[PDB]
Amino acid sequence: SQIPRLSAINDLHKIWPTVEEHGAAIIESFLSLDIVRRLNEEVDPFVKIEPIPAAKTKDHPNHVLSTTTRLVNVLAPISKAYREDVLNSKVLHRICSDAFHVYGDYWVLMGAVMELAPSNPAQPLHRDMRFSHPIVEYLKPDAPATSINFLVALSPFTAENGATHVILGSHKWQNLSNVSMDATVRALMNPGDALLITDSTIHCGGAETTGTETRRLLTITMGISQLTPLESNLAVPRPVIESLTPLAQRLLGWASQRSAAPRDIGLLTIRGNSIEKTMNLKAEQPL
Ligand SMILES: CN1C(=O)c2ccccc2NC(=O)[C@H]1Cc1ccccc1
Ligand SMILES: O=C(O)CCC(=O)C(=O)O
Ligand SMILES: [Fe+3]
Repeated sequence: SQIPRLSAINDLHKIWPTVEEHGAAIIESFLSLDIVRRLNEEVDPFVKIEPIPAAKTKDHPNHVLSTTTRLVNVLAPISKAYREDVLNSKVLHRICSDAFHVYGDYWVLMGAVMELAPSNPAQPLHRDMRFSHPIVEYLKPDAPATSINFLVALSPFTAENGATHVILGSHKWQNLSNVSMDATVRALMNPGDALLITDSTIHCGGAETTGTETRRLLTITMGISQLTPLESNLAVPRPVIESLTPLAQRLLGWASQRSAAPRDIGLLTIRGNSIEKTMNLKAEQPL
């Protein structure tokens, strides 16, 4: 029983309901091949100079990822394609406003390119967020998902090169005795396709068995604005921020945020006024 594959345009309204039901879905052509090309070109060197996740020079080493994983986040200052095309993706936002309407505004918890070296082993089956947001474990099991993860293929995902594994329905599992690779299916994707899961979906990167291919993805963890992002844009240069749309600015923490509470008093406000209003933050200004 395989992962449901949906069209990004034809099937748009069906994507989140599918994920909310089965815990994963494949969005075909989530990003056009042109945007994939530009993303790749724009991140390439930063991937090449990224060290091992737990590198001794980092003051927040990542000990969980394998030393053959490279992860580069805070993509806005690196990539025009990301901060213009990806952050304003209309598919991304209809899915996110579908999934999060119960909670209110959403933003990027983390936008990151992961490239896995040849023969990178499968990851352990996991739920995301358990090394950053322990509060999530304390949610009632039927609480609506507070973050979701777009795993976007920047190169081909094949069974042989390590395409991600998911366990269908595992986002509703409380008893974990059922957990094992036996229960998984694969996300077979062309570049630009995206695998979409929730923070409860049990999944892992697969084993790279060709010993040659280098697999690369863009993982966009979108979450309610009530949860703190894994990454900071505080250091992104103001001229970059002001080149963006207001929507993009909000997604990066450069705007105030709102809950869905009918009388919402808002998040990250300043004496009752927004960040952008207070700071007179320009938008969509070219560089
Ligand atoms: C540790 N870890 C990340 O680094 C990560 C990377 C990209 C996007 C999300 C993300 N979030 C996480 O919670 C996890 C995923 C994980 C990976 C291997 C083993 C166990 C868990
Ligand atoms: O490598 C993959 O395909 C998935 C990686 C993943 O799920 C994670 O890093 O949390
Ligand atoms: Fe993961």
